[PDB]
Amino acid sequence: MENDKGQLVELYVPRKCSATNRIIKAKDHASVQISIAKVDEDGRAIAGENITYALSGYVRGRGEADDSLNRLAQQDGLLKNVWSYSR
Amino acid sequence: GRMHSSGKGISSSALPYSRNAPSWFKLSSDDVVEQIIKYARKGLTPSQIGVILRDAHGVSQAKVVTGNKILRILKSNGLAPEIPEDLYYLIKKAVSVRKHLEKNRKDKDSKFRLILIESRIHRLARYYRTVAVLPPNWKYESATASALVA
Amino acid sequence: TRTSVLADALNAINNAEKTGKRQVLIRPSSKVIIKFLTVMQKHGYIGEFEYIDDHRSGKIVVQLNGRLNKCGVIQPRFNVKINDIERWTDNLLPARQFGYVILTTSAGIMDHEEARRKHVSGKILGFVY
Amino acid sequence: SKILSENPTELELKVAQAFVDLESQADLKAELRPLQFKSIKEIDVNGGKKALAVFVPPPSLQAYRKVQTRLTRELEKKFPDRHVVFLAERRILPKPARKARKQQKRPRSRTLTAVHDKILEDLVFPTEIIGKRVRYLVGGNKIQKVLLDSKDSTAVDYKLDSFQQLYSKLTGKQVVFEIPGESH
Amino acid sequence: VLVQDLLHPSPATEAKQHKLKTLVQQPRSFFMDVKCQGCLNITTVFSHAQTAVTCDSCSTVLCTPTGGKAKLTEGCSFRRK
Amino acid sequence: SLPASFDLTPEDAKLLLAANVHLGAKNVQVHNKPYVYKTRPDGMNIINIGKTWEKIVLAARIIAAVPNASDVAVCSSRTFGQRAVLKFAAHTGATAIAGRFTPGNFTNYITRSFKEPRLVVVTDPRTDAQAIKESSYVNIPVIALTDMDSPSEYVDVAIPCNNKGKHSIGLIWWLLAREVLRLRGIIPDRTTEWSVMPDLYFYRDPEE
RNA sequence: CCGGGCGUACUGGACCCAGCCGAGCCUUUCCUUCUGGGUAGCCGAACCAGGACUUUUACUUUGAAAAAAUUAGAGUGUUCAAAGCAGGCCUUUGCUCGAAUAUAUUAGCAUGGAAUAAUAGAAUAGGACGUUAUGGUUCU
Ligand SMILES: [Mg+2]
Ligand SMILES: [Mg+2]
Ligand SMILES: [Mg+2]
Ligand SMILES: [Mg+2]
Ligand SMILES: [Mg+2]
Ligand SMILES: [Mg+2]
Ligand SMILES: [Mg+2]
Ligand SMILES: [Mg+2]
Ligand SMILES: [Zn+2]
Repeated sequence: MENDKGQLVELYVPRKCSATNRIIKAKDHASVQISIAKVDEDGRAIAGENITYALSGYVRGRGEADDSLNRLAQQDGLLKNVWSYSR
Repeated sequence: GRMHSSGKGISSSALPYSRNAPSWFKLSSDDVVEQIIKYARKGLTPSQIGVILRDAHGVSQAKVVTGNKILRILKSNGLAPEIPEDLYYLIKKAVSVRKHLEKNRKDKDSKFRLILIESRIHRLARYYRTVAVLPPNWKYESATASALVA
Repeated sequence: TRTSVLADALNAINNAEKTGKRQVLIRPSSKVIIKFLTVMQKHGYIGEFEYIDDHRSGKIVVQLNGRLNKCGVIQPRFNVKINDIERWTDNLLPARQFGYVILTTSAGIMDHEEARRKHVSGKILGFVY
Repeated sequence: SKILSENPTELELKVAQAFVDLESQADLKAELRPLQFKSIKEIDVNGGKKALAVFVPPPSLQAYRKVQTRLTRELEKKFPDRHVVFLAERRILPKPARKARKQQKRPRSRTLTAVHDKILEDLVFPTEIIGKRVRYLVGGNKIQKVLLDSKDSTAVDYKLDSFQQLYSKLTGKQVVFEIPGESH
Repeated sequence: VLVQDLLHPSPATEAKQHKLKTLVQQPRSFFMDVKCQGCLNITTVFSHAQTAVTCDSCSTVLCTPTGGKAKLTEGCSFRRK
Repeated sequence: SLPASFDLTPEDAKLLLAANVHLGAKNVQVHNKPYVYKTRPDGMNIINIGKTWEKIVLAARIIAAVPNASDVAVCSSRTFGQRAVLKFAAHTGATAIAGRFTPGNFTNYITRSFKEPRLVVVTDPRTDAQAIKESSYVNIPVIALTDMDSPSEYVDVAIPCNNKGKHSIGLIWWLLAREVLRLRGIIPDRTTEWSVMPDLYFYRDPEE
């Protein structure tokens, strides 16, 4: 959100859930931010270099967070043939 | 669902997606028609002809073979009954209940069921008059019902 | 019985979107449902949707992307004059800068902003934001 | 005489010349005397091939269907690098306007939806359609998908791409043919 | 399950569904070619037949109707068409 | 994606089946259905250990992303897992919580063992419900070793395994410790045999 | 895109990116017409003006109509204001802006459109076209 002259009058552009695209509120204390390390070709974890996902507290409360990570990580190559689109 | 009950059953037939005759079907559109007329003269209603066709002749649907529905073929050959089959069986059941009621006067359950059947007759007979299947002056009479079906 | 297939379709979409699902199955289909979905798709509130032909009224599978706050019908489809469109957008939309009231006009199904552009009005059909 | 049109083109004559040659073998001769066609529409498809559309009077369609499987195979031999299909010349009646003068009620077989579905059925004749789907892409365009039965698949399995462009030429809309139940 | 392919259900789970609850409803019944033991005559019989079908040659009942599928008599072999 | 050296090796697969890791509970909840390969005719559900292996690798990569190793908390209320979490903390530098979890350890900031972990790892969602519940109050992601009957509420990464096995618990913890050290570079490569034996991390009765 | 104090209105100049409101033509898609103009190009639409027919609505756009006063509202130093429809000019043997404009709304009228919701049609065919198809029976 910005005014007519173009300045971003918005403070706190919030984060969004990686699974459901809901806005994660400032006091949503059930929301987490998963940080997953990148691994080089030697099998070593690369220091300070991560793939990051965010989940709203709503998704975690229903117990669908585990199945959502299976899907999200498989699309990014972090996993193979563990989550199936067709059930 | 179930106009005259509290039931919610969904059992019915599920027509296949294919609207064409099966590849293994060899009878012609004519041979089915003469088969239908042959069975129609034995007194079968369109429901019973269709049951016999799939049960004993492999005719999955008369429409996918001949091109017309079964009642449409009978009406095209002057073999359509005067009373539609479903209205006939409702009146016949009402006749059976009314005959049972005069000998069992304390059967208040049969009196309740008879009202349902007759209410079902009037709704259906009223529809048939708007579509000009029945004459506009056609009326169901309980006294003279036995003549129509017996 | 089933008196409004559009109401059934939008209710299913709302229930799937509120529950975080990214897809929903709609039965039965119709022209009004498809043209209503196209308006939602045009403004980005839904993704691609797919029509399945079953030699019947049909079925639709819609992909949801989480941007949809609420879509709904207005039953009955009230007659709306051009001077009445402003009053309807005030009651149904969260703000004056986004959201759309869907109308059925003789020029076709369109949002309230497009209706002002082509200067047409019809019956109100629904909303989306 | 095989051509039901006045001033046939050279291609129509050549095709009718083939039609007066396949009855030489008596296995299929008792039926090629009455067979006639109205036009031969030909378009160019990618890959160096050319699509050949034989247009047939709709009442005569069921006679062609009895020998079409064989007849195409030899017609593809006589004309190499040609994909041969048989279509019936169905008539499309325009939707009446509100102010239009009253005519006879338009039968459904004459509607544009029925005819495009009908030519979509004549395109894949040896196989039968077991399902149709329509995708509505975010861009605005719409794509049909037609699913074909695996039975008699070998008659069309090397084409299908000719059908998609041919259907696009006739109607202007996009379709994609898929056979979900192949061996693969 | 929030994300799921509704357009391509697993064919195993698709077959356990009720006949009206598939993507496109489809009957699970079929037609059969019935060989009675006494003779050899093709007779097309519906799987869920409601009639006591008899073959043309000899007036012997081939099947008896039941609540669901018709029950073939002893010595009768069926082949799905 | 991932190098092929990270694939499930036959040696680890032999360990998982011999430790009865693949035995999942009789009744499976709807959220754990994708992890079931087939139901055994007695009633036990067979765990797709190929999926189990990949979740282990994914879980170890999240642990390796925490800068301070002590900020990772490993928990076990079951007696079968108490020895495993204590040795995991020793090898990896994590903070073990064996036995009773004092309610308020994450929310009550005046308790004795008041911790602020960036990540909580749980042996069983059912018997460690208290530890999982408070993590949902202070934005703590949860990795859990889940059986087919284990609840999946507020669990982000689920490791499908047998929670009610003496050897299953110890083996899964041993595998995580080895992989975390491999990513950190403590283990030189993915083929070198680790000095520690899976017998360590196994619960011992007072008899011995 | 020379903007000749963000200015930036004005406006020479867009060369229009895309977008938006249109109009026709072609895709199997044409007021069946009737009478001229009138005939120009083939071997009556080539646009008007004068006739002949027409499934019924609902809905929505636009227009005329819905008296003045009242309401909203433009202008105007009644000394301000409530009001009023006055008034202003170098001082006038007179010159001269005005007294707007919106709103009405069910019913009726004319009009564009044809989504939505109804309605009628070809089933014992007593169905449609033959523009110059062939006769017959009546009627003006
Ligand atoms: Mg029901
Ligand atoms: Mg009722
Ligand atoms: Mg039924
Ligand atoms: Mg968009
Ligand atoms: Mg309100
Ligand atoms: Mg708005
Ligand atoms: Mg929005
Ligand atoms: Mg011969
Ligand atoms: Zn026999």
